[PDB]
Amino acid sequence: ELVKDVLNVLIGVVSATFSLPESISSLLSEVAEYGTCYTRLSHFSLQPKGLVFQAFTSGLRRYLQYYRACVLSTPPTLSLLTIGFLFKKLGRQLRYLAELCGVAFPTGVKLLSYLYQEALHNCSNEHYPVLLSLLKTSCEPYTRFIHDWVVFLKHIAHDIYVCGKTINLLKLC
Amino acid sequence: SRTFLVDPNLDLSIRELVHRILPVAASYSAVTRFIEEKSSFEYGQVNHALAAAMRTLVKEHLILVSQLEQLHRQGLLSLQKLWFYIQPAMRTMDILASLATSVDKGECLGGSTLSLLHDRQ
Amino acid sequence: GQVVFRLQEFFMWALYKYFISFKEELAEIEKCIINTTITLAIVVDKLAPRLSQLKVLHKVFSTGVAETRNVVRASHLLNTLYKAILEYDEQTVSLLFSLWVETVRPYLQTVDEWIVHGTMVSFLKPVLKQIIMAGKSMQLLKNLELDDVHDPLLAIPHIDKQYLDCCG
Amino acid sequence: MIHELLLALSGYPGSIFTWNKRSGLQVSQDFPFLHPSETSVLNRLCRLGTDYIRFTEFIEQYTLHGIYLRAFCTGLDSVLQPYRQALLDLEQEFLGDPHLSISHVNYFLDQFQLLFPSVMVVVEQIKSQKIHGCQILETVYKHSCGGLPPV
Repeated sequence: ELVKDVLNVLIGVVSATFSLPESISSLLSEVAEYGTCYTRLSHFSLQPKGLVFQAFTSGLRRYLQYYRACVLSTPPTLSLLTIGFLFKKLGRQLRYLAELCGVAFPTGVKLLSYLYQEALHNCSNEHYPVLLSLLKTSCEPYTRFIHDWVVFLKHIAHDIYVCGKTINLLKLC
Repeated sequence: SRTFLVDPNLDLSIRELVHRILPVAASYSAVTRFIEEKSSFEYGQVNHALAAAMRTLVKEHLILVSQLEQLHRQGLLSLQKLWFYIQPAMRTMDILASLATSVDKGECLGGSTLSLLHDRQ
Repeated sequence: GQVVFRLQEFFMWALYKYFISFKEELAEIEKCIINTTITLAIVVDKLAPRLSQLKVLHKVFSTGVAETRNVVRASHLLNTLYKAILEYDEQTVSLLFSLWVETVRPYLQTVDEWIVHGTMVSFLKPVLKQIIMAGKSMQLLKNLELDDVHDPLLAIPHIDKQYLDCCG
Repeated sequence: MIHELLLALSGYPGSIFTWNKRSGLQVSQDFPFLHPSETSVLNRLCRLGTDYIRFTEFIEQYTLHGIYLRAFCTGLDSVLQPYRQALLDLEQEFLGDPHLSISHVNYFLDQFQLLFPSVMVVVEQIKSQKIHGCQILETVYKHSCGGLPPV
């Protein structure tokens, strides 16, 4: 039936024709190469250097599971062509996430601001929520640091540096 | 530190996924042995209450295996569906299997077991 | 076949809509062929009320294909129908009428759109002056269901009182 | 051959339905099993497949840049959804009774055959004039005042 073969590539498990007429191979490659980035993510976002990089790494797995949740849910056994069309409006988005990561990569504030400029660059398109949900959790630990003392316009840059040391100085008094 | 054996003649499309589920069992066979040992009096009044509060989670891990078997009778439990259900357990039983191996490495009892819980969802 | 091949090579939404329904009758017959005796002289006489309706289109469309400006190709087409219907004044009339409404839908839209949003047929000549003087006057205002009224009149002034409000 | 065609109309070409980079989808030559009169209707049917392939190839390529081009393709798949869904259905009807011929399959497309052609030049004007920026929200609008109700 071959549908349980193609559907088991988005998960990463190898199959009889997936290693690691006759035109179906061209059709197969369009769903095949989708799988090669899914595996290329777990190899990249498996660890639990930088604290903000961990949260962004911890936010990514909050998304892939949904991609694993959508699959293995709707189709018991559907038409072969249905698979290619169903996973098009979603599959291409998976390949976009490869341009974002590597599959070097900044860290610290340099990353929390780089991901921000990816919003305005591609705001109105369908990539607004997914990037936002990442930025909304990729800045979670950084707020805590800011929650202690309590490019971008330098009129406030140097002020933040002193707005914290005062709080860290009153804590010892 | 437990090692497992699966099968000489099994589908390769299964064994690669089996080895993705076991790290919650091997990380469990080292917590249940930490409870049944560090409960001995000759370990202080801290290595005790650490083993008690480390037991309530084991109880909630036994309920999560019960609700899977009762859901297995209706056949609604495929192998692919399993790898997603235990994810809250693969993260918790990975934390405790790291404290129970770092409190016994350097023999700690008393305050030095309360420091390690202050440096270490 | 020539009548239907040329149309397929070629307002269309009305023509296209007619073909789907016509195709269903032909497709249905094919069912009774695979699953009663059927021969030539039977399928033809069964298709009499269709091969009749089709011959009309070969003459109605012939005047919509023999022609360059975009305003004369659309005026001369839309006027051919209203002339060809008065010749046929029943199933052939139901076709041309249902073919008419779906082709005058553009004008009835812009005419309304002009009203609310602000070489000559003597049919409307006795009142034409009251139209232009209302059309242009309406356009200078925004910068600062008529067919559904004529038909109810047949059951039991629409264009003039409307004008009087606009100029007023 | 039915399920063979319903894939050719999906974007997968094969031996019966060869693919050419310039012309488009078309039947290779005469086939003994089938009649020699059908070799035409298929060619009339492929004039639709060529549109979907040249569509999805452009949709994937994303080509020029700008969000208003990204969103245009993002929306361009939505209008193209009823085409796919109406194609999945054809297989179900053929799975029931095995007495349906290409005539009925050709008849089912009906609406898609008169829609793609008018929504083909809108893409061609973009890739041939480098329509960059918000100027798309007019080039698509100037063609939105068309007469064809479906368009």
